[PDB]
Amino acid sequence: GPAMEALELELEEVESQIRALVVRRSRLRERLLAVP
Amino acid sequence: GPAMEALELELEEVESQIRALVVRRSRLRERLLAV
Repeated sequence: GPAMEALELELEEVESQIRALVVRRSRLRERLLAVP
Repeated sequence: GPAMEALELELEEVESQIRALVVRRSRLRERLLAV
């Protein structure tokens, strides 16, 4: 129903935002290893 | 040096954001599994 659909959408959003932050974290860690 | 210090700060910021989003993910999953 509507309530489940709303929650499922919110879950998809949060998962996508986490994936993006994790890519950023990996990139920043790579950089950290590239400076003095 | 300063470049490492800057990257370490950004890494702290990103981690805090991830941790908060992971808690939300858990809460939402819980609700759906409570159906």
